[PDB]
Amino acid sequence: MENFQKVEKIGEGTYGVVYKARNKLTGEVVALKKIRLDTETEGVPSTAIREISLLKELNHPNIVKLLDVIHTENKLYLVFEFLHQDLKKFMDASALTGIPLPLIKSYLFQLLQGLAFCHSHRVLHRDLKPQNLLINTEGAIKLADFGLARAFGVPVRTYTHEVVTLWYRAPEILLGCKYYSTAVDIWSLGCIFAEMVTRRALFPGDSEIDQLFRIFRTLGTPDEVVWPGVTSMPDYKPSFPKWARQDFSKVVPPLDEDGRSLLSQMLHYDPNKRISAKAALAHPFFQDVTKPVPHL
Amino acid sequence: VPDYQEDIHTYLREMEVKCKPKVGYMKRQPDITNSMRAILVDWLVEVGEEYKLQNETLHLAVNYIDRFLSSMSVLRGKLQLVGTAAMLLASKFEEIYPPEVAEFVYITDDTYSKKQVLRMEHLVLKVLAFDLAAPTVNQFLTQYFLHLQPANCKVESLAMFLGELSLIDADPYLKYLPSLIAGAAFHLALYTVTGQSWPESLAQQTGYTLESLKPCLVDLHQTYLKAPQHAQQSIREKYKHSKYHSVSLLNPPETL
Ligand SMILES: Nc1ncnc2c1ncn2[C@@H]1O[C@H](COP(=O)(O)OP(=O)(O)O)[C@@H](O)[C@H]1O
Ligand SMILES: [Mg+2]
Repeated sequence: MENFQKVEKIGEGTYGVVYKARNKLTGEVVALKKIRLDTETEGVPSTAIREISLLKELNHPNIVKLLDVIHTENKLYLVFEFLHQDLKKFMDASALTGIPLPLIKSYLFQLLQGLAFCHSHRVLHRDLKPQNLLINTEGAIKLADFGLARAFGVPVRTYTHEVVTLWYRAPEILLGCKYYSTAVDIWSLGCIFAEMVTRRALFPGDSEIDQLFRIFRTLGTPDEVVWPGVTSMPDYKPSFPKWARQDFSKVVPPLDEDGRSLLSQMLHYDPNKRISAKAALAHPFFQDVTKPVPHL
Repeated sequence: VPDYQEDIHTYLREMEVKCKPKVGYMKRQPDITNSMRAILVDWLVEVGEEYKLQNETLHLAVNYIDRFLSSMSVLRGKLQLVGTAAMLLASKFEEIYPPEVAEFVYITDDTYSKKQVLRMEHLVLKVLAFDLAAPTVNQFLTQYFLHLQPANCKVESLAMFLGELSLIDADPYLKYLPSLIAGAAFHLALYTVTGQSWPESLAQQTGYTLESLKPCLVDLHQTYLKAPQHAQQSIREKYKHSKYHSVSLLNPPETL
């Protein structure tokens, strides 16, 4: 509506556009997410219905704030607090330098606090990737883009098979488990943790089978001992090559022993044994954690 | 037992109090009654079966309907439009594959148009302020089921049936929170099938003693006894099926 001046287009989706915008009356800078109802003869997209209803219940320093919803006939606007940029842009800007170890630890600690809050509130994020994570100038990072999020039951049922961006997608999803849960979010953060440390995507698959093999080649091909039930999974094949697990000194060279220990628990194959966000926060890796300021 | 599980239960116990409809709202409705509401909910049970929707979707639609009718006066000729947009909205929230709007229009036999259903969806969203994630009797049941080792599937189908019957009659059941209805339905289902009683582990987790379930339990027991007589039959027909272990065909206990 008329009280926002559009500054620039900071994002795009098939759903609509995201603009940096300024409230003309108060001066407040916001991110403005436009969603097209008009090309919807189905009404309000379920993606928007979930994003809004779930964001309204999630109030936390490490989760982006939904300020307002403007629902007209032809359009739907979500108004969010504006943050300096997404973690992907930051990572690209840091590709040459590297992100200081104390900052990587701060960001992982914060992401884990936002995620533990989501899970305690029975929300799965399901799209944790660097471009959906937002940083400000004071050293904070927040979960964003809840468009794929879902409220889950205890215990879970079968939910949507197609979830999580390929590079960040957990093995139990690739192997077609009918049931998945909070562990898929922990897996994505594990991948993001490694990506911060090494300045490179950990498992940059160009297809589902390629994604799977990249994981196997690094963590070893899972068998019934490390992952009971795995050979019984719908997309598992006994003809998969058997690779041996690499040493983490090879995988994340810069990481100390505590860092390697945490990462490996976040990348555990068996979703049931994979570390929870709550437990991750209590890991020795975080005992010295500080909140340094990023360089932008 | 994941370590966020106790947190989720506590959270849902707080949300069910915030998402509760006004208990006496039907008195304030000039043109519609508890009986028209029962006909609507029963019809929504059949719509759920026709589209193979989850039970959760049905429980959410009823929550949305009761909250909407708590702040909005509705004539009897528009009650089904409210119920249809409620079901469409619960479908988009809950279902992997929500039926398209044209199908919802078809299931009312063109009683309403597409434009009307979409406009009613907008109004319902506005009135509920998009707070769609309500705790339901269903969510509390599934948590209570985890206290059966090993799982008893017949007890589970029976508890679900009793919980779904409660959706039909606003008087008495709007008087009880979903968690307490789920407690009585679980104990009643368990007593019927195994002759056993509400487990001490659930009494500690929920805070409900068997004693505190009693008022709701007396009501639920009566509803169970009189189910074959009730004017709305769609839930009994649904739970005759073998996937539900034909639990609606089980004889209720005579006394508790
Ligand atoms: N609050 C915000 N502050 C700054 N940039 C944002 C904000 N929200 C979104 N963006 C930018 O726009 C993007 C796309 O919006 P997002 O919420 O992820 O939805 P979608 O990916 O469905 O378009 C992000 O990648 C981010 O770079
Ligand atoms: Mg995004």
